[PDB]
Amino acid sequence: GWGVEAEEFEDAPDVEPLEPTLSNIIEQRSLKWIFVGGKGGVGKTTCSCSLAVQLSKGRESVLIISTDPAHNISDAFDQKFSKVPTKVKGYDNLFAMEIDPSLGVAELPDNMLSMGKKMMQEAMSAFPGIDEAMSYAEVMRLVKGMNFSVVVFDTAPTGHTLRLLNFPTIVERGLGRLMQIKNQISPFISQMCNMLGLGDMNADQLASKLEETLPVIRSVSEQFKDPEQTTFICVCIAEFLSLYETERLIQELAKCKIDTHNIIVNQLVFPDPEKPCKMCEARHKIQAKYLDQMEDLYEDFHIVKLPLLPHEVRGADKVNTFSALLLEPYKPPSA
Amino acid sequence: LQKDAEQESQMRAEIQDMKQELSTVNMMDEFARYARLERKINKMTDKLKTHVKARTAQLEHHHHHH
Repeated sequence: GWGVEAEEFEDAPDVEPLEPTLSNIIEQRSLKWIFVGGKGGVGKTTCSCSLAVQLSKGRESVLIISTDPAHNISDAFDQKFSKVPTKVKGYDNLFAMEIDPSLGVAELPDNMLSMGKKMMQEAMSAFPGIDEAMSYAEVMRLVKGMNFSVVVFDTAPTGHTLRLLNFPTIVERGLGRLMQIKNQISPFISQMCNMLGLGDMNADQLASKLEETLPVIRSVSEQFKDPEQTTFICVCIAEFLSLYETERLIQELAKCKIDTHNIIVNQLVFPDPEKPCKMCEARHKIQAKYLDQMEDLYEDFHIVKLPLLPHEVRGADKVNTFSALLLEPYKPPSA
Repeated sequence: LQKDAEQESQMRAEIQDMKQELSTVNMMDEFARYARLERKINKMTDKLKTHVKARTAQLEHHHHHH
């Protein structure tokens, strides 16, 4: 208000293209939610795993949540995983898990109360948007009560990741439907129990289930909009369709006020004078065209480049290799 | 003869000029120009839509009085 514009004093520094690394992620000690999305398959999964490995060195404990329907995370680490997080081989801090596409909340984490729960879940089925958000909320409540220093999401290349990023909004809007479903199931539960089973205790259950999870949901909502605590990382390849979907994703992230400032372009081919390949030269021509378009348009991002690894490279070693190329830019193959 | 009308007319005219320019851009060859222009269009459209919804709320306040 009273301060000088501060641009009078020393003119303006010149635009420096940001460093093609993810070190800005590491130095952000405040980050507790890191999403890794975009349209990618094995590359996106391996990138998220390499990010976790590098994060574990400077952090206290790191988690890996994979909502990708394909179980490529278990493949890459050379170790299988499941909903219960297990320690990764050779690392004390790393922990990882694999959530189902249905989020594994089909069974929530007497028999009359079980029937009432089954009635609730079945009625919620008729609203897949709200039910999906509730399953997101149960998962986030478990991971928050787990109390880890930072979590990395290997998200799905579909729009369900966008739903996950707006799950508190979906829950807040779906409160009316939830109360309606509760208001239609509770009297049947109470009537059935009293009239035929004497006990009325089952009616009191599920009352305080929504009285303490909601503050957690509101805190997560306030936490996602914070750039210091939440950031999105986009994975793509240097082709037109990938660039188009990337721009669409960034635009929808801006709409949701979810921050993103790191892009990963993988499967990049670099022609080598040794072992020539003409189709690699043509693919490089196309990649060069759209990577120039990216470096022009995305000057406000850290554009980390990753080369197409030879097909033989697999498992923890390609993870180890990527774990370095995300902090040191790859060197050209010109001997 | 009100500012909220003049503002909408100017915003709609500028959005239309931007859309006319975007029809010239090739999305594949000059993607950065296409994207930056589409971002400006979407921002100005969201601003116009918020202004229109505010005036619609004023109309509902008068037409269907509280």
